[PDB]
Amino acid sequence: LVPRGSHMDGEKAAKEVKLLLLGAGESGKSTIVKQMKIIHEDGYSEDECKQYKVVVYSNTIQSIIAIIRAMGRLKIDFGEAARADDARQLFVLAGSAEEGVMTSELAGVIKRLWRDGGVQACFSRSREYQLNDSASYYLNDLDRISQTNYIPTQQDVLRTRVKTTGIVETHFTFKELYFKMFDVGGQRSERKKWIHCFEGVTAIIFCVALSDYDLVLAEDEEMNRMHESMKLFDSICNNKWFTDTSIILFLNKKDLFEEKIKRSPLTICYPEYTGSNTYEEAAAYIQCQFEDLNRRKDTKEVYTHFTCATDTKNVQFVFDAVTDVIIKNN
Amino acid sequence: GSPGSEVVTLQQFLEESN
Ligand SMILES: Nc1nc2c(ncn2[C@@H]2O[C@H](COP(=O)(O)OP(=O)(O)O)[C@@H](O)[C@H]2O)c(=O)[nH]1
Repeated sequence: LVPRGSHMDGEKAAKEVKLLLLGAGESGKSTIVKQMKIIHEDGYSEDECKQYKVVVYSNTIQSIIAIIRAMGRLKIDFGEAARADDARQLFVLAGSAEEGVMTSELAGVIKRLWRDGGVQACFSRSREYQLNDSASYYLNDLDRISQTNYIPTQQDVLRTRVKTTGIVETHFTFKELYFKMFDVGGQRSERKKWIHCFEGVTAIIFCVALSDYDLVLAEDEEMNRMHESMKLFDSICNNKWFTDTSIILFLNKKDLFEEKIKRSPLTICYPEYTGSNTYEEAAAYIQCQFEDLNRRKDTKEVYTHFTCATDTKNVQFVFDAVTDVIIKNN
Repeated sequence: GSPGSEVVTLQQFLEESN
């Protein structure tokens, strides 16, 4: 009979790191949450992935519907008039996948529409109706995702878009630190919940969609998307709650920005910009636009990283560096 | 600084916090 050892086995309580995820809608917060699960937890099991099949189908249907309606508003004709019929069927069958089953009929409708020349002409003008950035991801792999045996891959789950109406808390561990991450997905909640969420914050991660720079101003806006993000970052960085908080800036969607800057001038977003329409200089300009909004004491600087939130290796690298920063400032 | 149960926007909360 060997007496059992200690229950702590020589370990002790893990130090807590409270992270606040902030940023405009579609900036990459949910993707960062999922990447934290993939990198520092166990990823997504097969059952969890199965639970996202309905979301994948809904995202795909909603994306193609957005494109068709945008054709309506922009006066873009179908490449072939028969597609009109398909369009009608799309709206008739749009609720048929809510049980995680995409019939061959709906799959064929979506395939024919996505292949049409007018639909593609409208897609190339996505900046004019702010089409979500995962539409083509699913619509170009329709064949794979439309199989009766389809199970969403990890990358598939990463690209899904789900409602984030409140403040959601997730946990992980890394370098013996216990991370409590709070995604502020919504614009409203109870005052006491705001207080509980902003209390004792170790660090903020603020996500910015770079590729938002060329989005057309919609009727529900008073300024363009990038400037809404800048205003939010201003209100956060200079609030009493965060006078001494470590502020990290994820200038995200750098891949889409790299592709867009080739053909869309940054002056669409910043009319005063006189620099070149090239990746590095335009990226530096946006970075300075955001960093100049920090009016805290000089010791309180902003830690900026360029990210592709959907790229697991890049997020792993960037978060490895952010953890070192947090340990330093600890 | 009304009651803790009043649903409020992030902007309103940041404002009253300052
Ligand atoms: N190509 C690319 N797509 C991204 C990136 N970040 C996010 N996306 C996608 O853009 C959509 C919105 O991102 P999401 O995390 O939901 O933003 P949130 O509303 O702040 O939570 C999602 O479909 C993401 O998969 C990126 O860095 N590069």
